[PDB]
Amino acid sequence: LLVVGPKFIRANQEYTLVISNFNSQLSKVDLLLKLEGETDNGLSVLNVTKMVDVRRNMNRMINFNMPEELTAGNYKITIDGQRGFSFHKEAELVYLSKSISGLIQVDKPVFKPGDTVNFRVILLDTELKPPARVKSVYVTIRDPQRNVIRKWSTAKLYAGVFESDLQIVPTPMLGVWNISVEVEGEELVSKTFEVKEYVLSTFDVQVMPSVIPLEEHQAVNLTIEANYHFGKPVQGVAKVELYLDDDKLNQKKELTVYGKGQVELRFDNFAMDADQQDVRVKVSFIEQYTNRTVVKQSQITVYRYAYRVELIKESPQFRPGLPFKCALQFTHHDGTPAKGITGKVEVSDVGFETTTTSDNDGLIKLELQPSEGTEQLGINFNAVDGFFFYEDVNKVETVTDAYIKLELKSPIKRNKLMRFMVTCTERMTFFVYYVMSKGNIIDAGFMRPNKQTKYLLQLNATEKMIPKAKILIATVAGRTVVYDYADLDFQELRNNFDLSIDEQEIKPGRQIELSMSGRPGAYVGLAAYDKALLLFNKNLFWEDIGQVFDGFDIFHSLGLFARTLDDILFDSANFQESWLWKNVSIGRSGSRKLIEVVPDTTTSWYLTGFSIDPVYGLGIIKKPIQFTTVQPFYIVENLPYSIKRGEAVVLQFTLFNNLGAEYIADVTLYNVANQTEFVGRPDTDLSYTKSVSVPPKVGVPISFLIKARKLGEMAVRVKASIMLGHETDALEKVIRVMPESLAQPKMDTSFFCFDDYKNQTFPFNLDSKKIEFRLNPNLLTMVIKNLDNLLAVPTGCGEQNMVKFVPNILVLDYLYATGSKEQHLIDKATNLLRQGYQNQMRYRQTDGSFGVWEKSGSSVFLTAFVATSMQTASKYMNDIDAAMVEKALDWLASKQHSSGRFDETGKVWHKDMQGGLRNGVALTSYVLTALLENDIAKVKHAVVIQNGMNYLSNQLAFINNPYDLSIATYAMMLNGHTMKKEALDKLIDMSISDNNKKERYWGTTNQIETTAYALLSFVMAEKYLDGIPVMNWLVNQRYVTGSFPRTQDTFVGLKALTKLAEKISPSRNDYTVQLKYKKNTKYFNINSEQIDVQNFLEIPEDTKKLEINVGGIGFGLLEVIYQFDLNLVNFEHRFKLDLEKQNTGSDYELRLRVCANYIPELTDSQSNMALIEVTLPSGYVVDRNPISEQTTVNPIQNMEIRYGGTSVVLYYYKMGTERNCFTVTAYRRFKVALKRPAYVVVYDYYNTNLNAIKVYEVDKQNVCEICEEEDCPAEC
Ligand SMILES: *[C@@H]1O[C@H](CO)[C@@H](O[C@@H]2O[C@H](CO)[C@@H](O)[C@H](O)[C@H]2NC(C)=O)[C@H](O)[C@H]1NC(C)=O
Ligand SMILES: *[C@@H]1O[C@H](CO)[C@@H](O)[C@H](O)[C@H]1NC(C)=O
Ligand SMILES: *[C@@H]1O[C@H](CO)[C@@H](O)[C@H](O)[C@H]1NC(C)=O
Ligand SMILES: *[C@@H]1O[C@H](CO)[C@@H](O)[C@H](O)[C@H]1NC(C)=O
Ligand SMILES: *[C@@H]1O[C@H](CO)[C@@H](O)[C@H](O)[C@H]1NC(C)=O
Ligand SMILES: *[C@@H]1O[C@H](CO)[C@@H](O)[C@H](O)[C@H]1NC(C)=O
Ligand SMILES: *[C@@H]1O[C@H](CO)[C@@H](O)[C@H](O)[C@H]1NC(C)=O
Repeated sequence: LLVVGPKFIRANQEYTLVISNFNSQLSKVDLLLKLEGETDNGLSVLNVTKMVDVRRNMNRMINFNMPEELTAGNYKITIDGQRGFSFHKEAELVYLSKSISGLIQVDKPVFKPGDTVNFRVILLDTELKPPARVKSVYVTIRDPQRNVIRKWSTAKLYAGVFESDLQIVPTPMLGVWNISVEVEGEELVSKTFEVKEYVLSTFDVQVMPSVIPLEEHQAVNLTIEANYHFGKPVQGVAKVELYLDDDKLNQKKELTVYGKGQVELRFDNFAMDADQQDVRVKVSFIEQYTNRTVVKQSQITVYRYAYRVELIKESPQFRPGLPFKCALQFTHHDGTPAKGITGKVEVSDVGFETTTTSDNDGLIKLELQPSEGTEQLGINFNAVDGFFFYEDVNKVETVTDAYIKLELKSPIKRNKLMRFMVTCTERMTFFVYYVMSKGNIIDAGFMRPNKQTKYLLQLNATEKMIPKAKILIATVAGRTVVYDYADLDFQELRNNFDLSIDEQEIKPGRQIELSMSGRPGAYVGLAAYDKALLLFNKNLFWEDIGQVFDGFDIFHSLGLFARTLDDILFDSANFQESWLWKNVSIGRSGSRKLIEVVPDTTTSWYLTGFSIDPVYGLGIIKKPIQFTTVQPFYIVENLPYSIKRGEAVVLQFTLFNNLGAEYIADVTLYNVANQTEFVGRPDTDLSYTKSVSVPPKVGVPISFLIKARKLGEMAVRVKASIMLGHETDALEKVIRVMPESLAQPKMDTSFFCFDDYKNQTFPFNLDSKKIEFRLNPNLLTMVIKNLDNLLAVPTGCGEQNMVKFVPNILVLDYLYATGSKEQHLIDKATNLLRQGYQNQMRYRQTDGSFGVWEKSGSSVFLTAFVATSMQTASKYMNDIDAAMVEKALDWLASKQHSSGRFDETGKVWHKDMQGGLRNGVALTSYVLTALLENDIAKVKHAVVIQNGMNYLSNQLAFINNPYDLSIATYAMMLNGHTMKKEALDKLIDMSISDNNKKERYWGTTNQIETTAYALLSFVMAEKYLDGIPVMNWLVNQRYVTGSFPRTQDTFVGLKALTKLAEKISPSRNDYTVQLKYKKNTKYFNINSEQIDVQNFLEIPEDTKKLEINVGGIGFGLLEVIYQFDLNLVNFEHRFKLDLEKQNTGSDYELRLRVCANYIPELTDSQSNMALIEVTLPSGYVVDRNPISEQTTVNPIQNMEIRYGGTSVVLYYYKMGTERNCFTVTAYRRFKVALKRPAYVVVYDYYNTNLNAIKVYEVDKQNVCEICEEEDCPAEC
């Protein structure tokens, strides 16, 4: 017996099991079949038991109809033999839930921080068409901590394809991410992608023979190449050591390498023993200024002959008895075919001997004929010049050595006859055939040849075979089963997509014509990967879709299982990038030719492309189109990130020439907008050109000596060209020109609100500096035109990093409230809200809470804030992990005391908020505030709230601190408490009033916050008019961006301001602003209250008084922004900072010892979350981990190396009197002369006034110590 059926079952699938009786002992065979099944629960699902007789020399096809109600578990078919026949074999069956399978394509395997992950999702049914059932999917992407960063709740498919993207933020969560698609609630497919940060001063060296060495050369030529992980070439010295005879030193050369270098190593006498001898070469690369060394060793092979030979076998093994063709490929050492090598090829095992010469294509073709008994084939080649080559060819792993071959003798048209040619070793009594389509046996048959070896098998192509089917033939020779498969693909009914390149060569930077043809109106999905990108990461989506295009067990591959008798056996006969993420339609007729620009870069490409027609299904190209591009010539910069005014700077560059010859290069550094003064040249010079000879495959330096003129951003503009201008390259890089001192701009603000036509005159005493006047028709115009960066301070902590999140909610809040017709803004804010969400997930802890730090530092304050913060944002973005919020609110709820009180579990970094020294009134009121602002949260946690509101009620007459009370009041105001009015009046009673200014604030330490909470409660209690003097103060405390100086104040402040201005600003703006100063009078007009992005500058020169006349109806802010360039000088206020530059014994290394401690006062003996910034003198750069000597009194909770290693930021928890110290290690990596001094700063985060700055000087170098001979002044 031969029992064969599918190995898979489906809900409503037929199961046709085909039994063949060739056993001739009996005249019939009686069989019992049981197909049992059991769910994962343990419930019995299947007990379909059938009995049948299979007569001699025929087939019986059995159908098992499957119950619609199948669920995954444990299934198997059992063919046990009844009556007089001893037979019992069984085979386990798998459940396939879906009639569809899916594919996730991603443009890269790994991503650098600021990248955009691109993905396609492809759904295909069992016919390789787009599923007519499924219209959309459910795609979510999770970060390395499983957080739901994005989500497509209803991702509509087009031609079974969903295309989308995801931006990885500036400072993201590193590791493995997880795209996962879901259909009808069941996960269909899942792909991972990685995110790694490629920083550090770590570099790689490679050594290779520039030309494959011959014995005849008596010399080794080398290419030495050292690049940083960044992609930039390394400058340094290469120490070369060559070893000809074992570990005995033969030679030592040294060369300065600028990324790429050539070295020649000559020998005295080198006679080899064989025709190939290895040579060990050690290279030691010493990084230019640090002296950091990387050693690379390699075995460089030397050869006797100028050619090598390989054997091009038609197949890896020969079938004994059948002609085995092959050839010898003669390859020149690196390159051509060896056209004309004479020799004799000898295969003794067939008795074949030929003396010939390699042809034009460099080949000698062997068409051997091994007989029935041939073990190995000894292909031996001996040449007239003595060259020797022998490689053995072995026979196919003969499980039988008696085969059956099936050959489809004509094209497979639908309905038309299918003709096949069966060839078999034995004279056949019988053969079986089976036909699979859509995972089940469609047709079978017991064919009986008349003791023949050949049979012309003729079958009708039925409709159940459309469009992809597969036929399988089997028979018995001896007591072993032999078989063969054949593909039955109706080409006339399938997607015949093809993609091609032009008949021209591919030049990097130039454009190429892509010619593709296929089904009209079909979807096409192009992608091009860097072949080097498919390195350690893929070694790849293409194989999966290649595998999905069609279909060593040739049954389990055909989707079947096979059983036979106990004595019968089975046979077995066997810089970088990402570009061209396009998707096009075949359209018009039968081909669409898209035209594209090849990236200007030295890289090996890999170009794929699939196609999906709604009718015709999937199409694919065979091998991905593959080429490489070598950019002829390019320049590479090596520039400091920041320089100061009046320092002399060497801008280094490196030219690479990849052309055949050595050509002179011109490099021209341009003076863009008076930015750049070339040292020793007339100031009116617009450019400066130098010219250098550049050898092939060698890096050559070229530098310019400059000093910066204007502050801000210096554009470093360079054009280059070799070979008379035939090959050009240019770069547009930027060095940032910093002031000498830590500059901080002040901004005085006035606001007007006129409902009825009103004239008024606002004076502005301006009392070195530069001034700018701004009129802004909305609180948020300055804010939104700054969103992505609102604060002058770093924000690398859980609380601070919310500036990327919260301000966006509030800007979205307002725009929807007022019903803004400026969708243009809403878009920016909504986009930034999402990226803000992702950024913040980095501060999620394991227990569901949020912490001040990435790894540690869990916090109650923060958890309340972040949790409820997100709950609000939910109405503006789909992507929020709804349960993740709930689980964060639940962590919070449990942390409450029995009184209803909340304490901060973990260190104190925001004192007024996290201080328990005042009944924890602050934190309690805050947490209650957070819960109350969300309708879901208010109901779900109502019991926790009720306990808190009572704790406040019992505390109300006891609260005597303005901060605490302001929130307690806000809580009650939101709550709708009975004692709300009381609370607010007790707050009002604490207010500082200045009637000679129309200002009202709430005092001591955290004024901006307290006052904001206060105003919120006002607007709540409809005290709008009384809120106007409150606002007047707040608006005047704003930072230049439109926000407030710090994090929290911004958050509560902007909230307060928008809230009042919602209820006080007139429905229509129609007014004129007259600006009188010095001599001039400027005029501004506002007539559309609508528009937000609406800028009104004017730069007053250093004048005296300033007089503004507002006339009409509307809202407005009159801002006057003083910006300061001051002298850099030491200052201390309630912090004591000290600097000491320890000795290193190297000019090219700075180590600075820094010491900072808080100066206490009265009850205040400890600071808030304190940061230290370290600025380096121009040219210096900090390494990977530049900090050492760290004190354990107060430990650095977080480090931030920003600004291309110019600045190190150091987050502490707090500072006491106990000295907190460390030591920075920087390296002078750029030539900068006349260096102006740097500084270190310590500050309290949430208290502006408490800070300390200390200046320090490094050896300020001179112009002569730095200039190249051409640019040098006479004094050298
Ligand atoms: C290429 O794929 C994109 C999906 O990114 C398809 O663009 C969508 O087209 C439909 C109409 O067919 C629109 O309703 C969507 O708004 C489009 N989405 C986007 C993001 O623009 C497009 O169908 C595909 N094919 C071609 C030829 O452009
Ligand atoms: C299944 O049903 C058949 C016939 O109805 C019976 O003979 C057999 O015992 C049953 N098997 C199981 C495992 O329940
Ligand atoms: C190796 O390079 C050196 C220097 O460029 C040259 O003298 C020699 O001809 C080269 N050898 C070969 C085999 O190209
Ligand atoms: C298949 O083709 C036609 C269907 O109309 C039929 O007449 C013929 O008998 C069939 N059989 C074979 C063996 O081709
Ligand atoms: C170039 O820069 C400075 C800007 O402070 C200015 O004083 C100087 O006159 C400028 N020169 C020209 C030609 O604009
Ligand atoms: C406002 O000022 C203008 C011009 O100075 C003056 O004519 C007028 O009295 C004022 N107008 C109103 C409507 O108050
Ligand atoms: C590196 O070696 C050079 C050799 O001149 C020396 O000047 C310098 O002091 C060394 N730097 C360090 C960091 O050891």
